[PDB]
Amino acid sequence: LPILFSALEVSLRIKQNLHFCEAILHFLFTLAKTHQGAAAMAGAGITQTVCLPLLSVYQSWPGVYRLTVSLMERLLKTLRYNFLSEALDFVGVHQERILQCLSAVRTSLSCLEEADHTVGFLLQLSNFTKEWHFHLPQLIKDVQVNLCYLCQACTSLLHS
Amino acid sequence: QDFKNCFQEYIHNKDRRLSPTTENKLRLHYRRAVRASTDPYKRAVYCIIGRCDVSDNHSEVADK
Repeated sequence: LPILFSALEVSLRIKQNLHFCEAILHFLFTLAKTHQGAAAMAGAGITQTVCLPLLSVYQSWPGVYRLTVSLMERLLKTLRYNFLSEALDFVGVHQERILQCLSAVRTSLSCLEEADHTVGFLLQLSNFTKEWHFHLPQLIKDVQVNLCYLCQACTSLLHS
Repeated sequence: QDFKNCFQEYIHNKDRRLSPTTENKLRLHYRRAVRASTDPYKRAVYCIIGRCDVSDNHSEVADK
């Protein structure tokens, strides 16, 4: 994992080896099903590595981002308490992109999958709504608002 | 005013270290809280020390 994350950091920095990034991300997500696995994954500072460069991708690629979000959600589901801190950190970083994914569902299959992943991450985080509103008070509130909006959007798109 | 040793490093003391995370925590908090702050002095100073927010001319605090 040390050399791996060093590589991934380099890669996202230069924005290369997309297939490599995605495959490694999938391998990580598969390892993350395990308690000890995700435990070491955090112990690797997977956040400390990925969170910073991941801005570059938005500043396959969206597939890699989605897989990363999936790994984050699964990691929360695996070790909520000790990982909520880093989860909130990354979210505060990836907040704008999560909002964009939740909003794109109006205007596309890729928008759909991105919204689904952002929503799954938000769900995994919801189990700690206390600390969520505690640290990021604007976040949880704007989240509930837009979530009502998007549930309505889904209902309207589906009914007709 | 371990934050004191950190600042003594920042201003005067060179203070190289072993496997330390430096300027990572500054920029993160800065973008987390400082960037939105109304205090042009505080924001500009954080920008200077943390060497981020490149486009921030902070002109409200610098006019010449």
